[PDB]
Amino acid sequence: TIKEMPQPKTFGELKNLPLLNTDKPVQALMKIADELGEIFKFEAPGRVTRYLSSQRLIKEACDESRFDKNLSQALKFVRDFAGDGLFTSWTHEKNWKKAHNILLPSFSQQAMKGYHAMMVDIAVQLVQKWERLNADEHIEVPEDMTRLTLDTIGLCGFNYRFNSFYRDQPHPFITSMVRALDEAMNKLQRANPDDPAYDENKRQFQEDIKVMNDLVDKIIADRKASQSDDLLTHMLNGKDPETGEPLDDENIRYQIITFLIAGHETTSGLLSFALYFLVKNPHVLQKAAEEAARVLVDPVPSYKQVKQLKYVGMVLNEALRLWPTAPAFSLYAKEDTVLGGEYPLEKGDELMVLIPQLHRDKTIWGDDVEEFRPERFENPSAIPQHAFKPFGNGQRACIGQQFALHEATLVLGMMLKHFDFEDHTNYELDIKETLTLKPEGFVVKAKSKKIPLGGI
Ligand code: HEM
Ligand SMILES: CCCCCCCCCCCCCCCC(=O)NCC(=O)O
Repeated sequence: TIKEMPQPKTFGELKNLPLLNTDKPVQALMKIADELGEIFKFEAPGRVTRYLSSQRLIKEACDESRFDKNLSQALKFVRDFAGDGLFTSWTHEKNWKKAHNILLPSFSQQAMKGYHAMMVDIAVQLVQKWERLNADEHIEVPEDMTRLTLDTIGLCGFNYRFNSFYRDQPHPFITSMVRALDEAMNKLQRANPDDPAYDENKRQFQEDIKVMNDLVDKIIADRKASQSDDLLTHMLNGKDPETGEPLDDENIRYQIITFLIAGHETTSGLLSFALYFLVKNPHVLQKAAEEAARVLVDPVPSYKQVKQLKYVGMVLNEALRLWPTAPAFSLYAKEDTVLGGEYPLEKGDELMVLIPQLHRDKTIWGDDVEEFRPERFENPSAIPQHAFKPFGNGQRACIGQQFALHEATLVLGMMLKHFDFEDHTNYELDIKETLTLKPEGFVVKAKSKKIPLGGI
């Protein structure tokens, strides 16, 4: 028998919309899920969606024969600048499968081995920056992780140096990207987006989109005036084996913007949360540091050595369990269907997967879901299907998962090998939201173990 779906408090004609009028919407939705359960309806004028938090219902949502990727309102706003790039295209648009086929080779094992040296280049810059700090100084963690991740996707993917470690202020592309993501997030609660009160928001949004595109212009120009075989090489020259066609210029521009953003923001968040959890759990930090010291025996890490940092990998997966940095994904019903044998859906109905909640399902993980325990991932293959989804689902899953994890494992391994870390301010977790999640104001002090770093 069908069941009435729980729903949060309403605001008259605005329904639930005002619940999104907060600078921390995902965290607000997590609290609503804690109060209402595995599923709740969320209505706004002219639209409805249903938020899923349990593995038993999410496993159904992840059945590709019944549901396909949907562009949530957030992705529709991001599409204003990411167009039909891979992250914001519908599965049925020609450019999705075409770009997917052309770019998948850029994330093969062979490609990853080829990216390794450039990843080390930026990682060494991070380690040198910290080695060079004076006794009285400290590290702004998310800031430096963003310097590291943006520079890494820039160099490995486009042979372009953002030179973020040569700047004391965030890189211009970052300032505009963050403002654009913040606008998309703030636009979620706007009942009347065309009210003149938002003209300055619109003007600033166009300005930020222009800055990102001006950068894309530079990357394209520098490649033209430059022999590489990287992500950009495939975007410019690769042919889809199905159609035999290469991407057109417009889509290429969207892919560059897409990869510069998806290719670093969430990885900066991951590294930031991983270091946060490590300093808050001394015993776990000790285990991870022991592995880094034992495994990374050379001046700089080799590809094989990074693959051997098992515990560091577990630490990263546990950080993704608690705070998956792209916290949700959306789906739509391909045909009428019944969810969990109790909730009838009509073709087209939308669902939102609240990843942080899925990852706190006590019926899967046990009651200690709030504890940071990397050991949960000792044998990742044994976790029930669809219980852990920080990288999305099926054919629309993250194309750069291995890239992100290789980069994060390498850098965290080097960090743990070279410094002892101190949470000198007893930092209180404050998670800033820009659709994606990242600690804000997280600072630490790093005391060098004075171990020489090898040449790049
Ligand atoms: C730990 C860091 C990362 C996390 C948590 C993450 C998470 C995700 C998630 C959840 C999706 C699916 C979104 C949806 O269904 O709406 C996704 C898609 C995607 N990600 Fe990642 N990602 C990460 C790093 C990266 C990196 C480093 C790259 C580029 C090298 C990347 C490129 C993409 C692209 C292009 C897609 C769209 C794939 C497609 O639909 O064809 N991601 N990612
Ligand atoms: C071009 C690359 C774009 C990368 C963007 C990555 C961001 C990931 C999205 C995280 C999910 C945001 C969720 C915001 C809260 C919410 O419930 N929104 C509902 C909605 O947008 O319809």
